[PDB]
Amino acid sequence: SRLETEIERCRSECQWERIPELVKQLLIANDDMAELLLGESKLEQYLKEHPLRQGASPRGPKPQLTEVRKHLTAALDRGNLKSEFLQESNLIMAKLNYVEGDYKEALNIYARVGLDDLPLTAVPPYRLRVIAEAYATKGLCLEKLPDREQDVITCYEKAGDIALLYLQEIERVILSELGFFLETGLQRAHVLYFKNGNLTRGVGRFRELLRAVETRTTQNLRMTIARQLAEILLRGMCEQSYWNPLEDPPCQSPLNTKTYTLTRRARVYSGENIFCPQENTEEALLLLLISESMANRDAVLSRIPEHKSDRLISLQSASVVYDLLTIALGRRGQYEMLSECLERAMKFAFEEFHLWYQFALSLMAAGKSARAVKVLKECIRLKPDDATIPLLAAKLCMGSLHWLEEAEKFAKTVVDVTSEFKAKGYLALGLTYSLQATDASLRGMQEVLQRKALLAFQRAHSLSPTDHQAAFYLALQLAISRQIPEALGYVRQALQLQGDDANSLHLLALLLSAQKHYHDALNIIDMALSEYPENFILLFSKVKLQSLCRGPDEALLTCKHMLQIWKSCYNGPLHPWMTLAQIWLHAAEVYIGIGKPAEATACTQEAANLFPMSHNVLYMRGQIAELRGSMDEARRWYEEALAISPTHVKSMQRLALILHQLGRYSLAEKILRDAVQVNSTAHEVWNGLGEVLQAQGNDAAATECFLTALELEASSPAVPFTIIPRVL
Amino acid sequence: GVVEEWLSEFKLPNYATKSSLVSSLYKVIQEPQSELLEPVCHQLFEFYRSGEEQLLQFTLQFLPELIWCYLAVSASVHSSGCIEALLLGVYNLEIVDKQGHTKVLSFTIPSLSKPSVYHEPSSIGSMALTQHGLSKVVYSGPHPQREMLTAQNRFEVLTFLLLCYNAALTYMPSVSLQSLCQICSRICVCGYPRQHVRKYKGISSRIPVSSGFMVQMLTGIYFAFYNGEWDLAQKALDDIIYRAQLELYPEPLLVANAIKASLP
Repeated sequence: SRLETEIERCRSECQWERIPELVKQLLIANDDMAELLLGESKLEQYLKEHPLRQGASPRGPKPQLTEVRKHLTAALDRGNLKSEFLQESNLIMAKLNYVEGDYKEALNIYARVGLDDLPLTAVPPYRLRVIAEAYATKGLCLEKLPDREQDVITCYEKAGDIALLYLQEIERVILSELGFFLETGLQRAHVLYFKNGNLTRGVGRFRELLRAVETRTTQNLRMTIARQLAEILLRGMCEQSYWNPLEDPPCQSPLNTKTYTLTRRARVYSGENIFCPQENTEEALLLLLISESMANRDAVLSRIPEHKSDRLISLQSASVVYDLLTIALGRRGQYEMLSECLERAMKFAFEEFHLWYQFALSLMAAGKSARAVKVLKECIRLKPDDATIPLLAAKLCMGSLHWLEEAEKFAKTVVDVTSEFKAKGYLALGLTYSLQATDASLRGMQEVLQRKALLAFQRAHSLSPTDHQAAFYLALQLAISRQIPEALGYVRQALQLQGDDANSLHLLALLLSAQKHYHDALNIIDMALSEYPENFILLFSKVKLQSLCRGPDEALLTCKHMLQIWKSCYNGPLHPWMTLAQIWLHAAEVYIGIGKPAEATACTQEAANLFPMSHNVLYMRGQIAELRGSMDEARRWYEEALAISPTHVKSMQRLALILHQLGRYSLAEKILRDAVQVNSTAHEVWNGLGEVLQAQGNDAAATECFLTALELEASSPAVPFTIIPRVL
Repeated sequence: GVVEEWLSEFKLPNYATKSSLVSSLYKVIQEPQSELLEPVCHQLFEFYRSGEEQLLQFTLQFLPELIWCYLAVSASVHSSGCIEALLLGVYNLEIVDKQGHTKVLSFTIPSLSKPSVYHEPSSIGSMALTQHGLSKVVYSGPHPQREMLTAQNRFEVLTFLLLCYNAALTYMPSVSLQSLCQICSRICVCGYPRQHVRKYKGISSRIPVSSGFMVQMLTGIYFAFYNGEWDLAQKALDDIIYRAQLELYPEPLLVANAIKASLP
């Protein structure tokens, strides 16, 4: 009675070290319990010594199995026990038949005993363990001989549900270690299902093994099954071939019918606060976030004092996981979360290159640029064999970060390392030199860097015959070099490559506005806007060309048209504010082109609302102050702008022209010299300085300045050529 | 032409079924140098017109042919310029024609701080207790329509007509991955020194396909690996890696490289 409650407390906990002491105690009554307890203690003791291996030979004769034969044939011989203990003795007898290599009589036993009539509610755990291993062993006996698929369904699906019932069971008891047959019944079912093409029941068994509550010994199984199920969610299934885990599979699917329904299953998740993923990508995301947590639980983190082969599998598995995360958040375009996930993945890689590099691309696709450059530095440290790394670092350093010195260094590290990549090496080195040429102070240094970028662009143009960027940015650096027909030739090479480009057609039209082909360039803008309507910069080109050969009416039409397009595409981000201000100021330039100061005052006031201290707005305000006959006010605003950007050119032009009017020839001399130092390629600087020289009498250099301005005017576009972006 | 007899004989769900039109497509409409493919494509629009998923899901299987020939010849020899508006009409009927509203795709992110169908956050320690839980994000929407296909949104339209194949993976046949992944294998390195190694014949022009098109074509290649098409998808994804490396698109090299480190 109570002795059965203490020994039952030892057997429900599966404690196999006190049982010979319990039968050493258990007393007077003649029983057959000692043979079953000692024999099961020697079979389980043999499993604690020598577990069973997959793909094993028919064993026998073994003296330990002869002992177990004595225990089982003794307990079955005398019969001083209950009937179910003799049933389980027949199950261990047929298990001995399976190990030794008996085929027909084993199936005779498993057809005779019967486990499905044995209940599942209020069952002691050791009964679930022996009987569950009898489900797995029973299916194995069904399979080691040549609907058998339905028998796999029976013994393996019942083995799975009742095995989960045993694991949740034993966690339920211990709160109040994995075996071979658990792996056989759990894995063999779905593995055979995908051997059969039974996709539907494969996913069904996956969701059955997953909707069960987590057992501490199934965490490996749950992680691996979340991995495999995530695989099949991403590589075989779509949203139309998807069904919720709370729902039913279809019957006529490219990827079977249920027979029975058990009396008891494991604890399945449900309720009101649960989340049910309504498409395959959400469910993969859940599976792999779980697999990410469990991936840190299973991590060794390369401790590696003397621990390597038990580490690399922990790394490779996580690699599969995060690769799947990359596909998941990738096809959905959620790259900031991807960067957070791989940033959680970065606890692994010490020298492991792939994690750093995927992490870098992850930071790069999500707009993070500075950290991306750091990570690319570390990726240079890891693998110097790749030019893509310093090439991307050069891309981000010449982009929004604007790190031209760094971009030079990374580009140098590209040049130190086929021609399709090194051509990009001199291309990034050339764009770097050009951006440095724009942002330099002296004339001589600017010309040095211009010749450097011109040389590098010639190099990248030679190294690649099929690059629209070598030809195009070569034509652009030559356009800044003012050599027009040559740049036109390279533009003919660019459109010769691709005739459907925005910047290529844009440079064609700007160069045709430099050679004063007005309706030709305007037609190039007509085509380029007929195919690229919402492009802003081509529309600005339409504004200027209409100011050339159309007049102010159609120009205002284009300006309000661009108001329609800005109000169309937007309501946000920063640069649309500047684009709108460009529209207001271009329209204001039209009203100035007529000579109407009030309308331009309104336009530049609406621009002024956007950016009040913008130097272009102050410059337009100064032009209006020129229109209203206030040279002092215009002088004031033109000094307003030259404290915003002292390197702005036109404000020095018209400011020092006011100084040429007001007789202060000294300041006009100085400021015009400094305007030469900033940008000597703007002609009106040389007009103003030449007229100060005419206000001084030095007519030799005066006519040299006027010839300067004339030739520069011969090399002048409508819009300055820096408007076409220098971006890789 | 046998298919000419088919069009002569055709012009209510029982009219769906057919493998004779695919074989007679192999022996009649293998050549694209015939301008009678246009109205029958509109007939394929008729199979697209109704809500029947059958006619769609096995008569939609020949449009990448006209994408490569019609669109490689058109968007670069004569060309008509009409089926861009047919595919654009399919785009409109995908973004709008479900009930009458535009389609706003948006999932919600899971969380380890949330009870869910697979786990519990309560009994676990203070790791996953505290992040924006139970919140929604938008990944495709909202997206207006387009009248006639131009070069600003030719690959946005192509991009979401490819997103139509991002929802109908399992229902595809193998031939769809064959032609779809061979043609999508050659579109990416078409104007580069990599097609010299591939020796894929056709026009030697660089096609300005965009980053999203490459991501949502990498999902398609990634479905093509696991239907026997191993080497073609492998070399194709390698070409995507090369194009992403020269073009410096981060995320396609991110994803595709994550594929390269995810194959046995």
